[PDB]
Amino acid sequence: PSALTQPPSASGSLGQSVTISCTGTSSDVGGYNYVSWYQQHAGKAPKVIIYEVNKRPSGVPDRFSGSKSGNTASLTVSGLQAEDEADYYCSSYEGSDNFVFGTGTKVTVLGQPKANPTVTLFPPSSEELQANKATLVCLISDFYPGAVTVAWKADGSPVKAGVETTKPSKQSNNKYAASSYLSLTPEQWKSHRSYSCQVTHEGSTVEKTVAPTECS
Amino acid sequence: PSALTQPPSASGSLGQSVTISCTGTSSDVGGYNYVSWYQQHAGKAPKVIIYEVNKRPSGVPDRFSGSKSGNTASLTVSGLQAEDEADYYCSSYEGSDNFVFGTGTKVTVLGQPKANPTVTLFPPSSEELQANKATLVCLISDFYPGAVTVAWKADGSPVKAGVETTKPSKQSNNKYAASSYLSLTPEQWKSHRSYSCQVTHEGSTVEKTVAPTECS
Repeated sequence: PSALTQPPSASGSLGQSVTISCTGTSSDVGGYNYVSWYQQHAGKAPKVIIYEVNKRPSGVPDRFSGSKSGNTASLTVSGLQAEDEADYYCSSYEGSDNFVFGTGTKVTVLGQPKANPTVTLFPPSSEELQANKATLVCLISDFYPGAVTVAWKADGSPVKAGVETTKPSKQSNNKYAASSYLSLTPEQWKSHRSYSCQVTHEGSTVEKTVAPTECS
Repeated sequence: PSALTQPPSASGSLGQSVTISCTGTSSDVGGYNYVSWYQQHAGKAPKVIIYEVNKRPSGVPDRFSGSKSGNTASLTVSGLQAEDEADYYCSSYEGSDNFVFGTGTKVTVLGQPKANPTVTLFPPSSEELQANKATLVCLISDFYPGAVTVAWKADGSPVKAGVETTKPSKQSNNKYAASSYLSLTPEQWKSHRSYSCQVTHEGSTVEKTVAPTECS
């Protein structure tokens, strides 16, 4: 093993830039010209973006660049898009057919506009009902940033059982998506007026409600 | 370009051997023997464990086996250790430059009993449809390990546009919960007989199918 010294961060801003470094050793960077950069998104596959110092795949946005000097190399993300929040990885060939990777860099964009969640309250599917279950979801969608709290209410005095909220996920847009379920029984469903979802994000709450009446 | 397909979740007690498959088609992966495997632990870098089908870099145990038939690579961890737990990706080089990655497997050393997901699909609420929004959401809960593949087909044909999964999360009960949605124009809701939400989790593939209704 041996992890090509990468800085552990690099905060830029939308239409500013970000350049990162991959610090090697004659073999790494310095030795051969086979230093390539990957762009790994939270819990997703790699995406090889820079390969071989200056070269760039059949479709990658040319705003990214490598700039090997000696034993260190640079990647240049100019004119930041929100998109570019990721962990860029570097690597270089080192003889013997072995390749060697560099620690990782979390690359971030400040100055992304904040967004309040879009709250969606589903009632139990008729189909579901037919089966005698009664699950309920609070789709908590497009928020920036991903710090949100969810609370469920049975017409008033809050619901605190059989609830399962998810940790926000990064999502196509560079915004989030969370989930919140309530496992009811059909009786329970049809034994309350309204079921609320109350969601708090940057000072701003949103409360959606459902009554046993999608129609019938 | 883009991707090779790998099964979402590997599982083995410990001592148990786990195989990982990576299949492609025609362009790139075929008479294309450049296929490398990458291991990857937590927040640490993708480390090549197999290269050119089956050459391991000897800093590597021999129980890491590489194998490739027709359109399908494989990787056998021949006697699992706790430290085998990780995300394993595959790579194939579409000559010149399409370093095409695989989707990734998540190798789990087994804690809980194995548990195949329970997928409840929800259709657009009445109100929702009043609001001139159209959104379906496929809830997936109670699954261990914390890996799945989700997919949407409109009238059987995969609906590519505008889907959004979440990564797994832990419930009070240690099993995971992931959410996948869709957004539509209500018209395009009512231009198809069905919509299928489709969750893969190691053998067990489950499909649900929602169909358009008008409360009146």
